Amino acid sequence: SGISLDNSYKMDYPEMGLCIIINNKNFHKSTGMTSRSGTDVDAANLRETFRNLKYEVRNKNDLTREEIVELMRDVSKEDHSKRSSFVCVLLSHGEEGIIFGTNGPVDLKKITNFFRGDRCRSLTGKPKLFIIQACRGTELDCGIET
Amino acid sequence: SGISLDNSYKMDYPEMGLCIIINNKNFHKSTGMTSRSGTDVDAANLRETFRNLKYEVRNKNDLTREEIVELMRDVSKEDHSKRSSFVCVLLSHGEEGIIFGTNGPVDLKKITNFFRGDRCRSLTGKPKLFIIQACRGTELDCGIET
Amino acid sequence: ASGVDDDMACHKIPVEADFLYAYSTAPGYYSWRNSKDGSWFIQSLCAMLKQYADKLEFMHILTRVNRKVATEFESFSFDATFHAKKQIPCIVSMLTKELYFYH
Amino acid sequence: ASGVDDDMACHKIPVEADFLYAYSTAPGYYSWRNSKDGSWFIQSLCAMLKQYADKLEFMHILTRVNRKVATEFESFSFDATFHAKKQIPCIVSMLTKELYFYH
Repeated sequence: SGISLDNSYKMDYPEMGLCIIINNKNFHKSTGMTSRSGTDVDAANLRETFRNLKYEVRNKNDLTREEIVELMRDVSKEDHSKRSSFVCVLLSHGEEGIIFGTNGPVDLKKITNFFRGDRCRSLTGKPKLFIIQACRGTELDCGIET
Repeated sequence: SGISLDNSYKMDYPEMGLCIIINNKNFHKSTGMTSRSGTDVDAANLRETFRNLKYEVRNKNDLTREEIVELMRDVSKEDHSKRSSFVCVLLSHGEEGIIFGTNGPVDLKKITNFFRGDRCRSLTGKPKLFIIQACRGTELDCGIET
Repeated sequence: ASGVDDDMACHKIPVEADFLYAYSTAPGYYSWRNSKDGSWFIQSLCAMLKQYADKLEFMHILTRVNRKVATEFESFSFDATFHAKKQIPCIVSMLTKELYFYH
Repeated sequence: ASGVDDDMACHKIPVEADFLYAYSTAPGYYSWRNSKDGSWFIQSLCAMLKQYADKLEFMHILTRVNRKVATEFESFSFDATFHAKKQIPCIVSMLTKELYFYH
């Protein structure tokens, strides 16, 4: 055939892929963390947005740190051969490199490692997107007038 | 006039801007850091590459942590009104969030803060690019066969 | 030219390649959420995807999200410490190709 | 619609906005340099800029750099610990518009 450049990911597989949304609104009193009002609005907005992009959206609410890891591990062990990509959205409290389960923190690294090129072969060479709504520290931006 | 979208930075100012290259090859014995063979090749490649993009390239070799901060502070205090952007390339040993001067570390944050939107008004709204060749930790990527 | 670190017989890619992290805020900063309308970042991300997913490459879509959050939002708080603050999303790409949701 | 955190009378942008960090490697990883030819990242960055600066938007140029480093380079070391390793550059964008070096 003619010249082939391969400058863009192949996104015409049978399925666009999964869009896993972890929506943590209520946290265990034991942690002292406050509820995240308005997060359900985000969760619903995301479900509709990615639905229209043809993703298989799966939502989960108020997951413990153990459940977050179990969910990610299970999903990573699925056969993504017919899927073009993978999307995971995390909605919760957080700190740099950490996302909070309802009973404690989870290293983002632990979550993403399940999808490494060598650990999830059916996603090797395919885009793995992680969208994160959470704090990354305690600095505030005073902004500047323009 | 017709519809205006403003989707791309205005890059037609009289000058493209400065391209500051900090090339640290030799470090003080006191630090125990090894020389960075081949870095001069990078420095020269960068000078030619950005010259052809019409940037005002300024190179500095083997700067101490104090000299790095002084250079950045001085440059940030220049009048960049007629410049479209700002580029800084850091070539040295490093760790996460740190770049090494010839006699010790410098927080990348300290360097970039000089160019904050509120601290360098002549660059407010203009792209500030920091290109960093340095380690960000001690992990190694084993890769995966494709 | 020839060297010790290029043109391997067995092709491999980094195990960390092909990941994209779309952070709501800059490293070290708080991230803002409106108790009624949702987070500034997700609100903006969905809006830009709905409007440009069938027109722009993903990085360009995320750049529009960066601009929307940066210009349109500013915090409101009875606590002066957290009042009138800004936010800039942070795109972290280790992708190796352009990404279009359409084909 | 109306809210407490949008459409401010006085327009402001984040002080951290409009910054772009082009990292040679992923967070937490070593970065590789050929003692003779220079670092894999800078070698690749210059090559892609020379070839595409007058044709592609900056993020797309950096994406090509990501692909070049990820596919073409693999370390060589007499120390098995550091031998046959890979690297993936990391684009960190807090830019609010597309960037073209030409006009």
